[PDB]
Amino acid sequence: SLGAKPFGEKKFIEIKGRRMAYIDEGTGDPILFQHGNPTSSYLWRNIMPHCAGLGRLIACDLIGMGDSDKLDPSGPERYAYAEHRDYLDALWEALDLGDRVVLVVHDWGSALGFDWARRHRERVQGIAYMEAIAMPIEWADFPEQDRDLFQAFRSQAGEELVLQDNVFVEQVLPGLILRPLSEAEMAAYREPFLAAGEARRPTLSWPRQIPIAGTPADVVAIARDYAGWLSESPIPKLFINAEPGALTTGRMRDFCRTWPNQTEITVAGAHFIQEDSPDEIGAAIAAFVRRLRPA
Ligand SMILES: [Br-]
Ligand SMILES: [Br-]
Ligand SMILES: [Mg+2]
Ligand SMILES: [Mg+2]
Ligand SMILES: [Mg+2]
Repeated sequence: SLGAKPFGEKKFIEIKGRRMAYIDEGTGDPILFQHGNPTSSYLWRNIMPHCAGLGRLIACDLIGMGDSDKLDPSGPERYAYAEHRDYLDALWEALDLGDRVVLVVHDWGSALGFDWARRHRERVQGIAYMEAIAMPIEWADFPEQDRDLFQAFRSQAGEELVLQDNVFVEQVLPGLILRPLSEAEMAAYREPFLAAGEARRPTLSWPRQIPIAGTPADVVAIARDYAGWLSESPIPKLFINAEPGALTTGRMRDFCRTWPNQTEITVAGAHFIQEDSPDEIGAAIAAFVRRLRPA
């Protein structure tokens, strides 16, 4: 169902001097849920219950996000993709996941998840994805309604828009959920970014990392790598499509529909679809996991 209550309490692990937070409930092979920008593990709160009894349910908060520690010094060079991967790879190793991991990913969580699967293919039992960064794109592929704002985040205007005005959290997030959020839900997303300044840097560094029109070249190369691999991988996949959707539409959606060994369902939503159709999403992930883990 819908609801504002988190799925569980946060557990903490020390990673490279910083404490990272994650939800970890149940037992069995992992079903790893990874949020993107400007969210946290909270994004999956109404989806994880659907997998009760199917495995160890885990949802990690990326560095500087959710209840994971902020990095200091922080500035324009902090929280780039590579730095996030460095912290997340270490946390996932620390969690002792074994080799039958089912990844459930969204947004930057999909870029990080796809990248890790390419690099640990024998340990991935299945991949469920939605509103993902499935390949490098062009501005023409970006949702029309937010094109100017994302170009502004990528310009020097980004610091005022995000560090001072907190626009990713206050405008983009609610703007890409079809239903109105309650104060408790909005408070849960605002919490890590309440303080003006560098505390909000992760929500500004992330849009500056999207592989668009070949820039930044390093992330474009990384996405090109996992896109090519996923398109040829026999790993079971579940494509949770959205209507109207946002990022995984047009060319990117056509590309994803070519991936092999894939099941598809479509749910109502824009970008943060977990807030609009959690039960339909959770039920399909549960059906997928039951096929992968015949009891
Ligand atoms: Br972003
Ligand atoms: Br570049
Ligand atoms: Mg500490
Ligand atoms: Mg905090
Ligand atoms: Mg389009």
